[PDB]
Amino acid sequence: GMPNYKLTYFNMRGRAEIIRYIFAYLDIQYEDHRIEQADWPEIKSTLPFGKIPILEVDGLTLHQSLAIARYLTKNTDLAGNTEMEQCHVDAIVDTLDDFMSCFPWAEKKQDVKEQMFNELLTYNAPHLMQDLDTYLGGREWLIGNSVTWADFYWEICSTTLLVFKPDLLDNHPRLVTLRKKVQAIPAVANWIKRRPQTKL
Amino acid sequence: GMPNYKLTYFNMRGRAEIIRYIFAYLDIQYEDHRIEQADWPEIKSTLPFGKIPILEVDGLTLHQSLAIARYLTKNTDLAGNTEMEQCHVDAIVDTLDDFMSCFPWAEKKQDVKEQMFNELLTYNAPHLMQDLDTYLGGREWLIGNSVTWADFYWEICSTTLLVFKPDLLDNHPRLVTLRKKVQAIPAVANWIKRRPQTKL
Ligand SMILES: CC(C)(O)[C@H]1CC[C@H](NC(=O)c2ccc3nc(-c4ccccc4)cn3c2)CC1
Ligand SMILES: CC(C)(O)[C@H]1CC[C@H](NC(=O)c2ccc3nc(-c4ccccc4)cn3c2)CC1
Ligand SMILES: N[C@@H](CCC(=O)N[C@@H](CS)C(=O)NCC(=O)O)C(=O)O
Ligand SMILES: N[C@@H](CCC(=O)N[C@@H](CS)C(=O)NCC(=O)O)C(=O)O
Ligand SMILES: [Cl-]
Ligand SMILES: [Mg+2]
Ligand SMILES: [Mg+2]
Ligand code: NA
Ligand code: NA
Ligand code: NA
Repeated sequence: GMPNYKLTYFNMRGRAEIIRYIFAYLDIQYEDHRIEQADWPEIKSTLPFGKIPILEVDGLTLHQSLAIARYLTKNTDLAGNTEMEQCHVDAIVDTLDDFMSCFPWAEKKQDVKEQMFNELLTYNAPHLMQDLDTYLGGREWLIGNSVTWADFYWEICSTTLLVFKPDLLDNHPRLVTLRKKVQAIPAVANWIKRRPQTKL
Repeated sequence: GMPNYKLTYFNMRGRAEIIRYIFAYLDIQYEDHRIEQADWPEIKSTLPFGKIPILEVDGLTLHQSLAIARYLTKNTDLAGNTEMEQCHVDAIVDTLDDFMSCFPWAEKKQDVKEQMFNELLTYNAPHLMQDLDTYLGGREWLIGNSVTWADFYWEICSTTLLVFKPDLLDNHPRLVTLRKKVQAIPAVANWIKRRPQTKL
């Protein structure tokens, strides 16, 4: 039968949400294991590397959110439809992840953390939004003729950015339309209704 | 027909080197276009997301070094020998890239830059080296029974780290052995002999 899938991450959307969307879209059953921050050192001690999310697939522990997402979407409708499309999917996702990963999520000094979030959102985020809008143009989805997991990743990253900067897309209605289209995909809409509500 | 490839990056190994290794290994002819930092301000607006490397292929523009590397290795013996091993390849590459991407390559204040390079090399690089070494164990390659582009990426990243900290691997003979194996692969050895000599 199907594998036993167990996703481990914090009780946040964060870096695990892309995998959660993929499982929902593919209608694949999984255990959505959410740990408290206090229990990270114990979990970490059991892993080959030093980060979450990780995905157990039967007896195998996978790591790296995008490596996992790519694996789960291979040979599904969420992959790019062609080899080149798969390159473009990968590139857009890495561009989004690169930007999200610039935020000092783990900075313990709160004043330093807030200053850097504000700088990134005020002076850098608009340039990424403009690059993404130009890249999308008048097309329905970011890559090819149908939805890919890059579209999911756009909606996920932008949801978190909008928490901190609600007017991020005021000048980019086409990027708003794309978010709404992802959110209206039935399996995604259903997951959004039912998922734990967390800030991040 | 023979493909028309043009790689654009700075005159450094940097983030383009993985692509250069793959082109060498696959016997692919390409234009290795190297810009100087003084060319950057005028090239930036031509780039899809404001970053290099980019790769032009038969009139199309690709970006994101690892997206490009993955695209070039699909259907080659560098990709990973099973779908699950391709996931492992991808995860190792992202773990390496995540670490290299922590370094403040573009920091202006040189004292701030040096402090952070030293901190990362002292208190974070040892954990990565230990985790990689334990993952490799007694195996010949990082993933599977033959070389993959993750092994290439290990050698590339560690070569640069060793510029700053020559002693970094003195306690990890198995990781040194793996570097030397990559460096002796005929295509790689010959590329190393002929490539432009740059610090980074
Ligand atoms: C246990 C510990 C070491 O103290 C951890 C330190 C990191 C922290 N982590 C965050 O607080 C966080 C929250 C939200 C979030 N979202 C992204 C994101 C989203 C989409 C794409 C890429 C990245 C990264 N994030 C990190 C969680 C605790
Ligand atoms: C002109 C400008 C906008 O100011 C640029 C800002 C970035 C800087 N960039 C570096 O100076 C640099 C040097 C070496 C290097 N090596 C990696 C590396 C290597 C292996 C794997 C992943 C990353 C990244 N690097 C960046 C070059 C100038
Ligand atoms: N590129 C990795 C990044 C993973 C990552 O940074 N995870 C953070 C949680 S948001 C983590 O595990 N931090 C714990 C630590 O650094 O000890 C991925 O997407 O999986
Ligand atoms: N993850 C991207 C990162 C690309 C990147 O940041 N490249 C640097 C050159 S080392 C760049 O374009 N910097 C331009 C800038 O800092 O404004 C990739 O691997 O292609
Ligand atoms: Cl040769
Ligand atoms: Mg598809
Ligand atoms: Mg990355
Ligand atoms: Na990154
Ligand atoms: Na474009
Ligand atoms: Na909506």
